[PDB]
Amino acid sequence: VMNRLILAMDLMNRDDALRVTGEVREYIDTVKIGYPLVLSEGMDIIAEFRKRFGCRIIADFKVANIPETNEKICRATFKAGADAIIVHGFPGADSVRACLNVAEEMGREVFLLTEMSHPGAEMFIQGAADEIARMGVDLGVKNYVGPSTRPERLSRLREIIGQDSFLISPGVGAQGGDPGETLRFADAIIVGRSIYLADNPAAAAAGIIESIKDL
Amino acid sequence: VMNRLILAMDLMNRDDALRVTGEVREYIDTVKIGYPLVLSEGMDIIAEFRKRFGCRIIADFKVANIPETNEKICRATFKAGADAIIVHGFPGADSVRACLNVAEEMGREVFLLTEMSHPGAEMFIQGAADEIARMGVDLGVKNYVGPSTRPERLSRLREIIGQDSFLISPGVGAQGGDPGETLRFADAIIVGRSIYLADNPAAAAAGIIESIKDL
Repeated sequence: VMNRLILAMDLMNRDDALRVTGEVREYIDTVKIGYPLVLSEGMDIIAEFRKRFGCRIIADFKVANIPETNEKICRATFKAGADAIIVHGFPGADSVRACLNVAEEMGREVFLLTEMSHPGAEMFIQGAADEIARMGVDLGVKNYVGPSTRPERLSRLREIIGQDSFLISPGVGAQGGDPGETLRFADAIIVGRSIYLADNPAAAAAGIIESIKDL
Repeated sequence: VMNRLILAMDLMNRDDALRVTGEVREYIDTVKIGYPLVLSEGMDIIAEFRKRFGCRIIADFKVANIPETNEKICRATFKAGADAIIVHGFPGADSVRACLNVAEEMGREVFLLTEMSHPGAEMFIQGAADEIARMGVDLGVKNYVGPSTRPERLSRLREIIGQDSFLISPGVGAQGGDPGETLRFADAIIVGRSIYLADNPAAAAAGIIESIKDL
């Protein structure tokens, strides 16, 4: 992705989301849109963004339902124009395969979320994350999401998926993660509040990229 | 809930969803709406259903994000008129507490999903489900979701949460679960495809209710 930086656009009203994305567009080319924005303004916001900014859109829906429902959610998400969707691995392989089947039918991609970045991820997810990552490899998943807040876990994830897999990582900035350290293992970093709540989002994005370039 | 039966309305077309829900309204009073319908027709469908059918609406979003994001999703969901939202427990206690805080602020309810009903739930979720249920009790959760497809697990879940907690259960019909057996432990059963893909949804709902009444 451009500058290895993905904007997590979690503002909830269209005017603010459009203003901030437009202000930082010169520094990125991939925007992650999730339920805060889609449930507030509608799924049409995906195609509007894609067209307006000519960026790739990753739908952060972190799908975690039964196979049949996950299928329907993936189909609606790609029909809406998303280039990829993030899917939880903890519900198991059949739930993940349902998403991979729809992505294969629609020419899109699935990102598998393995371990989450917040504190509560240590309770149940962390203990299963290595096995969720290995399930991903066994299913042929090539795109993964791991935590910037725990670089030792991000390193172990990278170890399991290999160097050819693509790995993006949230938790940089607000949650405590560091851009440079995270980029030792991930291919791109996801950044939301550090940029979109900043007084000058473009300056915040530029400052992050400056540290990245130095790597 | 009326007749201990909740309709899972996962059709993706507004006209079909309104037709089927209207046909079975005399047998239920609680409709569960999830992302298949909301992402296809918009969040306004929740208020439309609530008004048109005068039914309670449970949002099956099975939220599984970090705390801050789960807060935003819950806020948007209750602003849309939902009476309750289903939240995954696997991401940990802070993620669940964020949802409980918004429900407290808005006068609504959270249902905690403990073990899922599909085959893949056996890989990672089942091993953590008893603890996820005990975490719910510790957080003061009073509404839970457990699997019709594994009544021995539903019994263990009921054992942990006590008789005062409200327990609803999906996987009846299409997934293989039985109404009567599931109602030995759950307070209400969720039914989707067995009713909404039936040639006569009202007759399908009626036949289920006749088996329930006889318990």
